[PDB]
Amino acid sequence: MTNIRKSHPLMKIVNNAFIDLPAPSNISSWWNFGSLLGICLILQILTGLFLAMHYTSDTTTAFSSVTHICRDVNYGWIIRYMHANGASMFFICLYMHVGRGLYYGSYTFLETWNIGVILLLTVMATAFMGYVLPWGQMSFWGATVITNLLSAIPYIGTNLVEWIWGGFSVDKATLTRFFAFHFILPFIIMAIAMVHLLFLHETGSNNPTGISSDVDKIPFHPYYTIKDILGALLLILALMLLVLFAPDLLGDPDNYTPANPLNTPPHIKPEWYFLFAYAILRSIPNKLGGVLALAFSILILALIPLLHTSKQRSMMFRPLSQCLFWALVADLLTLTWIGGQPVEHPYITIGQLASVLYFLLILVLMPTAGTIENKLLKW
Amino acid sequence: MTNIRKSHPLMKIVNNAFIDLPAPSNISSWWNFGSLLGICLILQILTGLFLAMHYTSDTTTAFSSVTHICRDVNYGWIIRYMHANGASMFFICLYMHVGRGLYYGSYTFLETWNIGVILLLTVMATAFMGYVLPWGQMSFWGATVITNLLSAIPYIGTNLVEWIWGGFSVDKATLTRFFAFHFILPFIIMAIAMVHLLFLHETGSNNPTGISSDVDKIPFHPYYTIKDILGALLLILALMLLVLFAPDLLGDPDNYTPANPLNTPPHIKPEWYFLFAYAILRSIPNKLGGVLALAFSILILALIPLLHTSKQRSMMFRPLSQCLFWALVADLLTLTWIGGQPVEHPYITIGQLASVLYFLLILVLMPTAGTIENKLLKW
Amino acid sequence: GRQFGHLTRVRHVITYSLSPFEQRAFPHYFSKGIPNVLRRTRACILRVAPPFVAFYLVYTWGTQEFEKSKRKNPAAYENDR
Amino acid sequence: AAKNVVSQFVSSMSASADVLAMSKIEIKLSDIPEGKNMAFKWRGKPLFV
Amino acid sequence: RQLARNWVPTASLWGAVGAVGLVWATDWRLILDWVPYIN
Amino acid sequence: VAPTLTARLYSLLFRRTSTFALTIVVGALFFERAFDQGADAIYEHINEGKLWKHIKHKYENK
Amino acid sequence: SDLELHPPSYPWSHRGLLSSLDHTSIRRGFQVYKQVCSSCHSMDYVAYRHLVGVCYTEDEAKALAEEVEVQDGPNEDGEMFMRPGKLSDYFPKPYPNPEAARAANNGALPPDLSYIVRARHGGEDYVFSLLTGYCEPPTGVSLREGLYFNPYFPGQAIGMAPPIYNEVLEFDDGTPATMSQVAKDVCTFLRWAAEPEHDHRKRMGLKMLLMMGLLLPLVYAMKRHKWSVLKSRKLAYRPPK
Ligand code: HEC
Ligand code: HEM
Ligand code: HEM
Ligand code: HEM
Ligand code: HEM
Ligand code: FES
Repeated sequence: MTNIRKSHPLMKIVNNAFIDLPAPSNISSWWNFGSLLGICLILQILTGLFLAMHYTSDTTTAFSSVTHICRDVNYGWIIRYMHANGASMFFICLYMHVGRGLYYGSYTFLETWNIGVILLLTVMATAFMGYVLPWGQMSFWGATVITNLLSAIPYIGTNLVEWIWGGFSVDKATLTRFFAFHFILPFIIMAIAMVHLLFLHETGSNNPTGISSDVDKIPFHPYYTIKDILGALLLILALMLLVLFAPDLLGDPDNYTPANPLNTPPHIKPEWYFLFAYAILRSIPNKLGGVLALAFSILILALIPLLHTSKQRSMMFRPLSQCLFWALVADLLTLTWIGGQPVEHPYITIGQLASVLYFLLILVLMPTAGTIENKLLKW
Repeated sequence: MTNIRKSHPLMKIVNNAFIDLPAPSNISSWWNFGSLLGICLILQILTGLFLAMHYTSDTTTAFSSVTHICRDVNYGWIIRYMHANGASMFFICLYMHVGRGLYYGSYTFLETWNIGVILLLTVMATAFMGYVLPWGQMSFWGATVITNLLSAIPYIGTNLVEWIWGGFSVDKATLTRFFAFHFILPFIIMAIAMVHLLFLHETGSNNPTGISSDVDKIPFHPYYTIKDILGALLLILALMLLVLFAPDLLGDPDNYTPANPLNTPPHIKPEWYFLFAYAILRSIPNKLGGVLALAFSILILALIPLLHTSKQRSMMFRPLSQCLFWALVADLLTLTWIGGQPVEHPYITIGQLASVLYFLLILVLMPTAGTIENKLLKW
Repeated sequence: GRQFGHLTRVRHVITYSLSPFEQRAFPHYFSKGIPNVLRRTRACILRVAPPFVAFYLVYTWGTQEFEKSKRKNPAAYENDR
Repeated sequence: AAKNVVSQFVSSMSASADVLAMSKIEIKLSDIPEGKNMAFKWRGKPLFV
Repeated sequence: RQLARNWVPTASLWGAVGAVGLVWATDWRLILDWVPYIN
Repeated sequence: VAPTLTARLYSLLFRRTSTFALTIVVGALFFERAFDQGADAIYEHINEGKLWKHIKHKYENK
Repeated sequence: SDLELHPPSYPWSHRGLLSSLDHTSIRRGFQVYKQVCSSCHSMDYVAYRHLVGVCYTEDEAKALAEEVEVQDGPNEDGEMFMRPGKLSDYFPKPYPNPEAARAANNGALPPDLSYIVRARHGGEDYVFSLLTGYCEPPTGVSLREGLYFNPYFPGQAIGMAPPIYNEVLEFDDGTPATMSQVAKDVCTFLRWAAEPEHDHRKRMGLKMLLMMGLLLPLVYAMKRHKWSVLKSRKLAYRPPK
């Protein structure tokens, strides 16, 4: 390393965690969602910032101010639309970034998975709170439902809720909080991210066949750096095309009306990416037991590594283990549309049915599927 | 390293940058200000946070809201007083943390010094903006003076100012900005800090005699960890004793009156730690040339390493090089009280005198002092 | 590389020490100490005090010279003419 | 594609379109003739004119 | 020595690289129109 | 034979990395000046009489 | 569970991708507001700043403004003023207060019309056919006096008396005033108030595409260029074995 400029400030040797990080040869495009999360994250914080400079947190002000942006501020309309739609284009990435996780059995990495779980669990909190900030009608009641739901806890419930509200209801001081949180909190996600990426550098990436790739490696600079850029580009359209021609399409909530606590909207739902979770809840008639499922919905992702039941990592070689997996996809997709429907006996029964199936696939079938095929191949 | 728990998560080997970091044996208490900056920094962000939850940024609201904290919020009065006085106890540390820098000649570390310079230069910006937020009288005019001063630039000046203001004057949108900045910006300081500490781990600390300490080193865990805690404790009193018995002492600005653009206060000054800089300015009659000095005031700290003129690092062994240095202390101390005085002719002349002396010590005398003593000792 | 192994080479340097229990938290703190403070207070004080002294004079002198000028208007020009 | 967007963000901070409408609004064409006239209030301040 | 080699014609251009850059970077005098320049 | 337009071009420009950089700047320079002007007409030609640019002629300067 | 009909999608001069609004019709569309909606439904969120959007030239707008405005102006030298001055004002409200609003409305509450386009479902077509449709009550249904039966409205009982009849007005243009012609001309206006940036944004909508046609192939050109060394590999296993 003679006059290699990579040593001289030390910090650049830390920057050879990228450039020479060896990688597998064969990598499907499905591994591009590594980057496209990050860039969807950065593009927030900036566009997340220049909204803050004109926003104001007050029960009296807030809604007026958001009016004030789209009308009077030069280029003020693009930003608000990049930010909001920049949320949805964030999840649609995020889920895929889990999907690759299972179907190739990347969860075998035991630590990096977990930090994965938390890192999800935080976002769902952030992308919630902000959704209150506009203080519109669907924000007000959609605030009461989610929080007041938490009263289910047997004893400390009644106090613990009133604590967060800072009062009896969702009036001012409940707003001001949810600004100061939704502001800071992404930075922490950025903090964890540079941890969540760390452990990965020890074992390198997995690769589609589920085989130790040792004999075949490639420099990271000339090759995958382009492919991410190419990946980075297709996002923009998918972001622009949506945000530019059809603003309100995925902006499915129709309600800009200033919140009136007296009135109630006939139908009330979160925005789309939440629905299925909220759909789980309606199933259980028993209130307390109902909440647990919703909490237990995601956490099961942490228990999956205990269920690795077979002798080969991938699902690309297991037809059965592949067969079921897709049914789980439609099963979720079902839940989405279910919750987006009124609670009327043709729907009611259905959600109750799809609920059990969901767990039954993950928690029983899939761990069994691997057992048979071991027996088949004579393993 | 058999079953040493320090490997197993990798992140803990990164945490042996503390515990076994070898250190010199003899270390004066003057090296405790390494930590006491950090803790004064953390203690901000928290106490800096729980103010945000009840603060509101509006021309109409803001001042009312700060009223609302000291009156109506349970334990609301301590926090505001910890935060503000937690600023002054931050600088009084910070300067010492530079003072140790010169007098032992630690600046010989060439990179870590520079990152030191920036890391200062940022704080002075933050601890400014926040001081606008209360929107009191001394905040309003103290805002106009500092910013409008920047118009001195020959051509782009007139626009560049109006840009930051977002208008012709300091009305609303000038406030909302300075909240969203003063909120985020400390995190960046925390970002740099973990860089500014990095390079240090390569060369280890210096030690009072200015000698390579190699033969004598000590584990960092059993010994200095206590001493910092002991150091960490004496702060609290010095913070508490001030914030508890005598709130407004160092709170020298007397002005809570809601800002009226029409009226003007008879005397106008920044809070104390700024004054000397602001005192430099009054000296120069010529406006443009005046501003440069103020900018050139600090930056000279970066040029000091070029001036290392002698064959031995410390100033503990150079009586002359020590003799002058103390005069520089009073010289600053002079400037402080000078700016804190009206601009009548007994004062006027003085500041002009102390101004030249200041540079003359740093920029001429001290680099000469080392030359003679080399010649004396027969070097 | 690793910090402690390779630091430097030292030869034939012997060290002795006691448990912290065997010995005391204050081996004649006041008696042996109070002289030690003095002999090391004076070595610096020659080099430290004088500059501050200069300041305080200026400060006092400055105020007086300031005072006479403003406070007494009928000083240089008295009220006759 | 670079220069526009950069120039677009920075075009957010610079100036509102509302405040700009409140700049130099006093058109006059009234007063009170002779030496007394009336008055106004331009950029915040207000005295006599 | 000092032979300043093509580094000089090198640097010379690079200096002219950014000089045009700022003009392109910014606007100001928009610059004597010289192929379209809006009013 | 004479060198194909590229064979010239490569020797004159893209060889020296300075020029290879410089040419890019002036390129985008002229580019935006012509490019943006065309895009308007195409759009504007789509909407006729739907914009004051045409409409304003009915009432402008009375 | 009132059957909610849906507005059948009409063509719209702005319906297409690169389609724009017709400003000419907007002038009419505004004129209606000042005439009729002035009674009850207000718009808080818009100033007189219109100038060239609806084509009103600054002179015209000023005179257009200086009739309308505001009250008072002498409250011990603190307050506002008559005759707005510049365009700075917002639009005068018919009501001081939600209560005084509701009282005259016989318990009904007129909603704000500013963004009401994007508020209600169905887009603007909702409004147009709504104001269009007024039917005769079916046999066997009763209503409250103020309430009028209209199918689109969710409860199908509305306290709004139908505003429109053939030729309620005369137009600045002079085009015949028709219940159909009048109605649409409004339903264009509101569509502009809910997104004043409308006609401006689609420029990029076009202009980014023409930009973007270049890159995607070009970038895709490079990608295969670099990788072309990998996809050209050949292996052979030549053991001394
Ligand atoms: C007679 C006074 C009055 C007139 C004039 C008037 N409105 Fe109405 N209108 C009302 C009231 C009051 C309501 C709401 C009553 C209700 O919701 O039961 C209403 C309903 C509406 C609604 C639907 C409100 C909702 O609840 O969804 C719209 C949109 C509307 N008016 C727009 C207009 C338009 C456009 C005009 C001009 C043609 C107009 N108004 C003129 C009184 C009026
Ligand atoms: C992962 C990062 C982020 C996510 C997922 C996120 C998500 C959201 C969402 C969903 C909204 C509501 C959208 C809407 O109301 O139209 C929102 C609004 C907002 N966000 Fe964020 N945001 C993020 C980062 C930030 C950052 C870093 C900031 C500040 C620097 C920020 C400031 C705001 C503000 C002020 C609003 C209110 C403006 C508005 O909603 O119109 N956000 N954010
Ligand atoms: C903001 C959230 C996230 C960010 C920024 C992020 C970022 C990344 C990046 C950049 C990589 C390296 C590229 C790659 O391996 O694909 C990665 C790997 C990985 N992440 Fe995340 N990810 C996030 C969320 C998650 C979540 C929620 C999970 C699991 C619940 C997860 C699990 C993984 C796994 C298993 C890998 C390695 C897979 C492999 O190497 O084959 N990540 N993540
Ligand atoms: C190095 C870190 C910080 C410094 C030097 C600092 C300094 C200051 C100063 C000097 C003030 C004005 C004091 C006063 O008005 O009484 C202030 C106020 C304020 N600071 Fe900070 N602050 C820091 C960190 C933070 C953080 C991290 C936050 C938010 C989480 C924060 C939020 C605020 C707020 C809301 C105010 C207005 C409250 C008030 O001034 O009464 N500050 N800060
Ligand atoms: C928020 C600001 C700062 C923080 C958090 C900070 C923190 C630290 C810490 C923890 C150390 C290690 C302990 C020590 O060596 O004393 C250190 C070392 C040092 N810092 Fe900073 N410091 C800050 C500001 C500065 C500034 C402003 C300068 C110079 C302009 C500076 C120059 C140095 C130097 C020279 C050392 C090493 C001295 C030696 O090892 O003998 N620091 N700093
Ligand atoms: S700038 Fe007005 S007094 Fe110094």
